[PDB]
Amino acid sequence: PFLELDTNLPANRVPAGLEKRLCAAAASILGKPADRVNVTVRPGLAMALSGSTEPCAQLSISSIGVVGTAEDNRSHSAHFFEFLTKELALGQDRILIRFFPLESWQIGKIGTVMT
Amino acid sequence: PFLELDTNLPANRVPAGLEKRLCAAAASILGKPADRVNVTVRPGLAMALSGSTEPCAQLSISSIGVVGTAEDNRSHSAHFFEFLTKELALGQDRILIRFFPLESWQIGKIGTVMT
Amino acid sequence: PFLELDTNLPANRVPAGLEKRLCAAAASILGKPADRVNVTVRPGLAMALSGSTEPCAQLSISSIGVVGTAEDNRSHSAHFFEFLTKELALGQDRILIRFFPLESWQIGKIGTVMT
Repeated sequence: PFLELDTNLPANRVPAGLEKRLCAAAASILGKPADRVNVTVRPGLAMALSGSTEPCAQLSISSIGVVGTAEDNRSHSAHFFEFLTKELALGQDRILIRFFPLESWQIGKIGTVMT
Repeated sequence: PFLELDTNLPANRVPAGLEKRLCAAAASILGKPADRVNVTVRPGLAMALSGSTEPCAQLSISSIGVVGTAEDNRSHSAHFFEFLTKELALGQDRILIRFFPLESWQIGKIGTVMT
Repeated sequence: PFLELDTNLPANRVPAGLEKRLCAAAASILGKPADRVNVTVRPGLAMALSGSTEPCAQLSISSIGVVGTAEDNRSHSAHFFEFLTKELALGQDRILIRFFPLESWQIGKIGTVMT
Protein backbone atom coordinates (compact mmCIF):
# COMPACT_ATOMS: atom_id res chain seq x y z
CA PRO A 1 0.00 0.00 0.00
CA PHE A 2 0.99 3.68 -0.50
CA LEU A 3 -0.04 6.10 2.25
CA GLU A 4 0.60 9.82 1.96
CA LEU A 5 -0.22 12.28 4.77
CA ASP A 6 -0.18 16.08 4.30
CA THR A 7 -0.52 18.24 7.41
CA ASN A 8 -0.29 21.90 8.45
CA LEU A 9 0.96 20.73 11.86
CA PRO A 10 4.60 21.80 12.11
CA ALA A 11 7.01 18.83 12.05
CA ASN A 12 7.57 19.23 15.80
CA ARG A 13 3.77 18.76 16.48
CA VAL A 14 3.81 15.45 14.54
CA PRO A 15 4.97 12.87 17.11
CA ALA A 16 8.40 11.30 16.43
CA GLY A 17 8.10 7.94 14.65
CA LEU A 18 4.56 8.52 13.32
CA GLU A 19 5.59 7.13 9.90
CA LYS A 20 6.68 3.86 11.57
CA ARG A 21 3.50 3.49 13.69
CA LEU A 22 1.31 4.37 10.67
CA CYS A 23 3.16 1.77 8.59
CA ALA A 24 2.42 -0.94 11.20
CA ALA A 25 -1.19 0.28 11.63
CA ALA A 26 -1.82 0.24 7.86
CA ALA A 27 -0.42 -3.32 7.52
CA SER A 28 -2.91 -4.55 10.17
CA ILE A 29 -5.87 -2.43 8.88
CA LEU A 30 -5.46 -3.23 5.13
CA GLY A 31 -4.47 -6.89 5.69
CA LYS A 32 -1.16 -6.42 3.80
CA PRO A 33 2.32 -7.45 5.03
CA ALA A 34 4.27 -4.57 6.63
CA ASP A 35 7.14 -5.16 4.15
CA ARG A 36 4.73 -4.00 1.36
CA VAL A 37 3.58 -0.84 3.21
CA ASN A 38 4.84 2.63 2.27
CA VAL A 39 4.14 5.85 4.22
CA THR A 40 5.04 9.45 3.37
CA VAL A 41 4.41 12.35 5.82
CA ARG A 42 4.64 15.96 4.60
CA PRO A 43 4.32 18.35 7.60
CA GLY A 44 4.56 22.14 7.94
CA LEU A 45 2.31 22.82 4.89
CA ALA A 46 -0.30 25.59 4.55
CA MET A 47 -3.80 23.95 4.54
CA ALA A 48 -7.53 24.54 4.66
CA LEU A 49 -9.87 21.60 5.30
CA SER A 50 -13.66 22.05 5.22
CA GLY A 51 -13.13 25.80 4.73
CA SER A 52 -10.94 26.15 7.89
CA THR A 53 -7.17 26.67 8.31
CA GLU A 54 -7.15 25.13 11.81
CA PRO A 55 -4.75 22.16 12.20
CA CYS A 56 -5.79 19.32 9.85
CA ALA A 57 -4.43 16.41 7.81
CA GLN A 58 -5.15 14.72 4.50
CA LEU A 59 -4.46 10.98 4.06
CA SER A 60 -4.33 9.24 0.68
CA ILE A 61 -4.32 5.40 0.51
CA SER A 62 -3.45 3.54 -2.74
CA SER A 63 -3.48 -0.27 -2.92
CA ILE A 64 -4.36 -3.26 -5.16
CA GLY A 65 -7.72 -4.94 -4.49
CA VAL A 66 -8.52 -3.74 -0.89
CA VAL A 67 -9.56 -0.03 -1.24
CA GLY A 68 -12.10 -0.36 -4.10
CA THR A 69 -15.51 -0.66 -2.33
CA ALA A 70 -17.47 1.58 0.05
CA GLU A 71 -17.80 -1.39 2.50
CA ASP A 72 -13.99 -2.00 2.59
CA ASN A 73 -13.19 1.75 2.81
CA ARG A 74 -15.74 2.33 5.66
CA SER A 75 -13.97 -0.37 7.75
CA HIS A 76 -10.54 1.13 6.92
CA SER A 77 -11.77 4.69 7.62
CA ALA A 78 -12.87 3.88 11.21
CA HIS A 79 -9.41 2.45 12.06
CA PHE A 80 -7.32 5.18 10.37
CA PHE A 81 -9.43 7.91 12.07
CA GLU A 82 -9.00 6.25 15.51
CA PHE A 83 -5.21 6.20 14.94
CA LEU A 84 -4.70 9.63 13.34
CA THR A 85 -7.06 11.70 15.54
CA LYS A 86 -5.10 10.58 18.65
CA GLU A 87 -1.58 10.62 17.11
CA LEU A 88 -2.06 14.14 15.68
CA ALA A 89 -4.33 15.53 18.48
CA LEU A 90 -6.93 16.39 15.79
CA GLY A 91 -10.71 16.19 15.94
CA GLN A 92 -12.35 13.75 13.50
CA ASP A 93 -13.65 16.87 11.59
CA ARG A 94 -10.00 17.81 10.77
CA ILE A 95 -8.95 14.69 8.82
CA LEU A 96 -10.08 13.38 5.40
CA ILE A 97 -9.01 10.20 3.59
CA ARG A 98 -8.99 9.50 -0.18
CA PHE A 99 -8.82 5.87 -1.41
CA PHE A 100 -7.24 5.01 -4.79
CA PRO A 101 -7.27 1.48 -6.27
CA LEU A 102 -4.07 0.59 -8.13
CA GLU A 103 -3.28 -2.24 -10.55
CA SER A 104 0.09 -4.04 -10.72
CA TRP A 105 0.97 -2.69 -14.22
CA GLN A 106 1.15 0.79 -12.59
CA ILE A 107 3.97 -0.14 -10.14
CA GLY A 108 7.66 0.11 -11.08
CA LYS A 109 9.71 -2.01 -8.67
CA ILE A 110 13.42 -2.98 -8.85
CA GLY A 111 13.66 -1.65 -12.43
CA THR A 112 10.73 -3.60 -13.86
CA VAL A 113 6.92 -4.00 -13.55
CA MET A 114 5.46 -7.27 -12.21
CA THR A 115 2.02 -8.34 -13.49
CA PRO B 1 -13.13 19.66 -3.47
CA PHE B 2 -9.42 18.85 -2.86
CA LEU B 3 -6.90 21.37 -4.17
CA GLU B 4 -3.17 20.75 -3.91
CA LEU B 5 -0.57 23.33 -5.02
CA ASP B 6 3.16 22.52 -5.37
CA THR B 7 5.53 25.43 -5.98
CA ASN B 8 9.28 26.15 -6.14
CA LEU B 9 8.54 29.65 -4.83
CA PRO B 10 10.00 29.83 -1.32
CA ALA B 11 7.31 30.05 1.38
CA ASN B 12 8.08 33.75 1.84
CA ARG B 13 7.28 34.45 -1.90
CA VAL B 14 3.84 32.81 -1.49
CA PRO B 15 1.62 35.60 -0.12
CA ALA B 16 0.37 35.09 3.47
CA GLY B 17 -3.15 33.61 3.55
CA LEU B 18 -3.06 32.20 -0.01
CA GLU B 19 -4.63 28.93 1.21
CA LYS B 20 -7.60 30.89 2.60
CA ARG B 21 -8.12 33.01 -0.56
CA LEU B 22 -7.73 29.92 -2.78
CA CYS B 23 -10.30 28.09 -0.64
CA ALA B 24 -12.83 30.91 -1.14
CA ALA B 25 -11.97 31.22 -4.86
CA ALA B 26 -12.39 27.46 -5.42
CA ALA B 27 -15.80 27.44 -3.67
CA SER B 28 -17.05 30.17 -6.05
CA ILE B 29 -15.38 28.68 -9.20
CA LEU B 30 -16.45 25.02 -8.65
CA GLY B 31 -19.92 25.91 -7.29
CA LYS B 32 -19.28 24.00 -4.02
CA PRO B 33 -19.83 25.34 -0.47
CA ALA B 34 -16.64 26.70 1.14
CA ASP B 35 -17.14 24.29 4.10
CA ARG B 36 -16.49 21.40 1.63
CA VAL B 37 -13.31 22.96 0.13
CA ASN B 38 -9.82 21.72 1.04
CA VAL B 39 -6.54 23.38 -0.01
CA THR B 40 -2.95 22.21 0.52
CA VAL B 41 0.07 24.40 -0.44
CA ARG B 42 3.57 22.87 -0.57
CA PRO B 43 6.16 25.64 -1.18
CA GLY B 44 9.97 25.64 -1.34
CA LEU B 45 10.15 22.54 -3.59
CA ALA B 46 12.58 21.93 -6.47
CA MET B 47 10.61 22.05 -9.78
CA ALA B 48 10.81 22.09 -13.55
CA LEU B 49 7.71 22.97 -15.58
CA SER B 50 7.76 22.83 -19.41
CA GLY B 51 11.48 22.01 -19.25
CA SER B 52 12.34 25.15 -17.16
CA THR B 53 13.28 25.54 -13.47
CA GLU B 54 12.05 29.16 -13.34
CA PRO B 55 9.40 29.83 -10.66
CA CYS B 56 6.27 27.73 -11.37
CA ALA B 57 3.35 25.96 -9.69
CA GLN B 58 1.31 22.81 -10.17
CA LEU B 59 -2.36 22.71 -9.09
CA SER B 60 -4.37 19.49 -8.73
CA ILE B 61 -8.18 19.66 -8.32
CA SER B 62 -10.22 16.60 -7.22
CA SER B 63 -14.02 16.75 -6.86
CA ILE B 64 -17.26 14.78 -7.39
CA GLY B 65 -19.22 15.57 -10.57
CA VAL B 66 -17.80 19.05 -11.54
CA VAL B 67 -14.26 18.36 -12.96
CA GLY B 68 -15.10 15.53 -15.40
CA THR B 69 -15.59 17.30 -18.80
CA ALA B 70 -13.37 19.46 -21.01
CA GLU B 71 -16.14 22.16 -21.06
CA ASP B 72 -16.34 22.32 -17.22
CA ASN B 73 -12.52 22.22 -16.81
CA ARG B 74 -11.96 24.99 -19.45
CA SER B 75 -14.27 27.32 -17.44
CA HIS B 76 -12.50 26.39 -14.18
CA SER B 77 -9.04 26.76 -15.78
CA ALA B 78 -9.65 30.40 -16.84
CA HIS B 79 -10.63 31.40 -13.26
CA PHE B 80 -7.85 29.48 -11.45
CA PHE B 81 -5.22 30.93 -13.84
CA GLU B 82 -6.52 34.50 -13.30
CA PHE B 83 -6.22 33.96 -9.52
CA LEU B 84 -2.91 32.07 -9.34
CA THR B 85 -0.92 34.07 -11.93
CA LYS B 86 -1.55 37.27 -9.91
CA GLU B 87 -1.28 35.76 -6.40
CA LEU B 88 2.03 34.02 -7.21
CA ALA B 89 3.42 36.67 -9.66
CA LEU B 90 3.77 33.90 -12.29
CA GLY B 91 3.18 34.04 -16.03
CA GLN B 92 0.39 31.82 -17.37
CA ASP B 93 3.18 29.63 -18.96
CA ARG B 94 4.42 28.75 -15.42
CA ILE B 95 1.26 27.10 -14.02
CA LEU B 96 -0.44 23.79 -14.96
CA ILE B 97 -3.65 22.27 -13.53
CA ARG B 98 -4.67 18.58 -13.38
CA PHE B 99 -8.35 17.68 -12.82
CA PHE B 100 -9.33 14.40 -11.11
CA PRO B 101 -12.96 13.24 -10.75
CA LEU B 102 -13.68 11.48 -7.45
CA GLU B 103 -16.61 9.32 -6.34
CA SER B 104 -18.05 9.34 -2.80
CA TRP B 105 -16.93 5.74 -2.01
CA GLN B 106 -13.33 7.06 -2.21
CA ILE B 107 -13.74 9.60 0.65
CA GLY B 108 -13.19 8.66 4.31
CA LYS B 109 -14.87 11.27 6.53
CA ILE B 110 -15.46 11.19 10.32
CA GLY B 111 -14.43 7.51 10.48
CA THR B 112 -16.79 6.24 7.79
CA VAL B 113 -17.55 6.56 4.04
CA MET B 114 -20.83 8.17 2.90
CA THR B 115 -22.36 6.98 -0.40
CA PRO C 1 4.69 14.39 -18.49
CA PHE C 2 4.32 15.09 -14.73
CA LEU C 3 6.96 13.58 -12.46
CA GLU C 4 6.76 13.91 -8.70
CA LEU C 5 9.49 12.60 -6.36
CA ASP C 6 9.05 12.35 -2.56
CA THR C 7 12.12 11.50 -0.49
CA ASN C 8 13.21 11.30 3.17
CA LEU C 9 16.71 12.29 2.06
CA PRO C 10 17.35 15.77 3.43
CA ALA C 11 17.52 18.43 0.69
CA ASN C 12 21.31 18.56 1.07
CA ARG C 13 21.59 14.77 0.26
CA VAL C 14 19.64 15.31 -3.00
CA PRO C 15 22.30 16.41 -5.51
CA ALA C 16 21.97 20.02 -6.76
CA GLY C 17 20.15 20.21 -10.11
CA LEU C 18 18.46 16.79 -9.82
CA GLU C 19 15.16 18.28 -11.06
CA LYS C 20 16.91 19.48 -14.25
CA ARG C 21 18.68 16.14 -14.93
CA LEU C 22 15.47 14.20 -14.19
CA CYS C 23 13.57 16.48 -16.59
CA ALA C 24 16.07 15.72 -19.39
CA ALA C 25 16.13 11.99 -18.50
CA ALA C 26 12.32 11.76 -18.53
CA ALA C 27 12.10 13.49 -21.95
CA SER C 28 14.47 10.86 -23.43
CA ILE C 29 12.89 7.87 -21.57
CA LEU C 30 9.20 8.73 -22.26
CA GLY C 31 9.84 9.99 -25.83
CA LYS C 32 8.30 13.41 -25.05
CA PRO C 33 9.88 16.83 -25.79
CA ALA C 34 11.70 18.34 -22.78
CA ASP C 35 9.52 21.49 -23.07
CA ARG C 36 6.50 19.29 -22.09
CA VAL C 37 8.25 17.68 -19.07
CA ASN C 38 7.46 18.72 -15.49
CA VAL C 39 9.35 17.54 -12.37
CA THR C 40 8.62 18.20 -8.69
CA VAL C 41 11.01 17.07 -5.90
CA ARG C 42 9.85 17.10 -2.26
CA PRO C 43 12.81 16.26 0.04
CA GLY C 44 13.19 16.13 3.84
CA LEU C 45 9.94 14.16 4.36
CA ALA C 46 9.34 11.37 6.89
CA MET C 47 8.97 8.04 4.97
CA ALA C 48 8.69 4.28 5.23
CA LEU C 49 9.07 2.16 2.08
CA SER C 50 8.60 -1.63 2.20
CA GLY C 51 8.19 -1.38 5.98
CA SER C 52 11.57 0.42 6.48
CA THR C 53 12.38 4.08 7.32
CA GLU C 54 15.85 3.87 5.73
CA PRO C 55 16.47 6.47 2.98
CA CYS C 56 14.00 5.93 0.09
CA ALA C 57 12.10 7.74 -2.65
CA GLN C 58 8.72 7.53 -4.35
CA LEU C 59 8.33 8.59 -8.01
CA SER C 60 4.97 9.21 -9.68
CA ILE C 61 4.78 9.58 -13.50
CA SER C 62 1.63 10.94 -15.22
CA SER C 63 1.42 11.26 -19.03
CA ILE C 64 -0.92 10.88 -22.04
CA GLY C 65 -0.61 7.63 -24.02
CA VAL C 66 2.89 6.37 -22.95
CA VAL C 67 2.46 5.04 -19.34
CA GLY C 68 -0.65 2.85 -19.85
CA THR C 69 0.76 -0.69 -20.46
CA ALA C 70 2.93 -3.07 -18.45
CA GLU C 71 5.32 -3.38 -21.47
CA ASP C 72 5.79 0.44 -21.75
CA ASN C 73 6.12 0.87 -17.94
CA ARG C 74 8.69 -2.00 -17.63
CA SER C 75 10.94 -0.22 -20.20
CA HIS C 76 10.49 3.13 -18.40
CA SER C 77 11.08 1.53 -14.96
CA ALA C 78 14.53 0.15 -15.92
CA HIS C 79 15.72 3.61 -17.06
CA PHE C 80 14.27 5.61 -14.13
CA PHE C 81 15.77 3.11 -11.63
CA GLU C 82 19.22 3.32 -13.29
CA PHE C 83 19.04 7.14 -13.00
CA LEU C 84 17.53 7.51 -9.51
CA THR C 85 19.49 4.76 -7.70
CA LYS C 86 22.77 6.49 -8.68
CA GLU C 87 21.61 10.13 -8.32
CA LEU C 88 20.16 9.49 -4.83
CA ALA C 89 22.71 6.82 -3.69
CA LEU C 90 19.78 4.46 -3.01
CA GLY C 91 19.53 0.71 -3.55
CA GLN C 92 16.92 -0.45 -6.08
CA ASP C 93 14.90 -1.82 -3.06
CA ARG C 94 14.47 1.80 -1.79
CA ILE C 95 12.63 3.32 -4.78
CA LEU C 96 9.09 2.66 -6.12
CA ILE C 97 7.38 4.19 -9.18
CA ARG C 98 3.63 4.66 -9.82
CA PHE C 99 2.41 5.28 -13.39
CA PHE C 100 -0.80 7.26 -14.06
CA PRO C 101 -2.30 7.70 -17.55
CA LEU C 102 -3.82 11.14 -18.14
CA GLU C 103 -6.17 12.42 -20.85
CA SER C 104 -5.99 15.93 -22.34
CA TRP C 105 -9.37 17.05 -20.87
CA GLN C 106 -7.71 16.75 -17.41
CA ILE C 107 -4.99 19.37 -18.13
CA GLY C 108 -5.54 23.11 -17.55
CA LYS C 109 -2.94 25.08 -19.52
CA ILE C 110 -2.75 28.86 -20.15
CA GLY C 111 -6.28 29.34 -18.75
CA THR C 112 -8.01 26.76 -20.93
CA VAL C 113 -8.10 22.99 -21.66
CA MET C 114 -6.94 21.69 -25.07
CA THR C 115 -8.57 18.51 -26.42
